[PDB]
Amino acid sequence: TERDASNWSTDKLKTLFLAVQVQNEEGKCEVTEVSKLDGEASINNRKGKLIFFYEWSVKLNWTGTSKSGVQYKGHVEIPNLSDENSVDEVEISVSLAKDEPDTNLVALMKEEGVKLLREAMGIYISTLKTEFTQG
Repeated sequence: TERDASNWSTDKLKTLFLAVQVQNEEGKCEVTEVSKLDGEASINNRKGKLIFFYEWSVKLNWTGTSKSGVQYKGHVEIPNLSDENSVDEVEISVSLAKDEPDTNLVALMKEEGVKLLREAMGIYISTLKTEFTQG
């Protein structure tokens, strides 16, 4: 039973989450605050037996402006989903534009925002495992 570097993740995932970038006012995005994956993450033996099964949920929020001239702050929350799979293909609770006239934007955020989270897998998998098994 090996532990996963959880502290390494929050630090990056949270920041990376506060790193949500914006594009055109037509399809822009801006982070407003990130909680962090709260729960228990764990990896199996390392040195070639290293696998990533985590059980935690993260809660964050964002803000995006639409060419329409409206700002909207949606919700993004992924429950106890394990990164044993693609973070992006994971189950995320997205709630943006549904209340505002961005609609088209939330879609892009689907390929950019939840995608950015794809990057979260980039560090979680790389930073944690590369460090734990030390390569």
